[PDB]
Amino acid sequence: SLLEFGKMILEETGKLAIPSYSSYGCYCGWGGSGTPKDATDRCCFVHDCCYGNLPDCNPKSDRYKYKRVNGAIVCEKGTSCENRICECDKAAAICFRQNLNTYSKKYMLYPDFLCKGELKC
Ligand SMILES: CC(=O)Oc1ccccc1C(=O)O
Ligand SMILES: [Ca+2]
Repeated sequence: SLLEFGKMILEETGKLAIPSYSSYGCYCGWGGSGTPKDATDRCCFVHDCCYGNLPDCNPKSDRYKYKRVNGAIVCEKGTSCENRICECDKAAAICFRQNLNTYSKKYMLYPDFLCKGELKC
């Protein structure tokens, strides 16, 4: 759920999910169109696509458990949905940490009219 995802983000990047990753670019948060603006936005695109592969799961509200084996994120056994949601979130958190160096505040609160086109998952 968003509760675990937000915590994973904070632990990984030192940034709070809201508002650093909730209105960034075209895909981070409310958002599903246009060309991703930068690496971080591409992380969100992939994350959206990952959730899209789970039509009969509820990733926003279904809670999963994860532990940290030293630095590594390890998803603990749960239902099939919880397992797959956790893997989507883990990937996004790592993607965010890998691209922190290019995170740009100019993409915060990005207006919707600047998100143009389509990218197919
Ligand atoms: C669901 C929502 O509106 O906000 C979020 C978007 C991305 C990551 C975390 C959150 C959140 O609310 O915690
Ligand atoms: Ca989105």
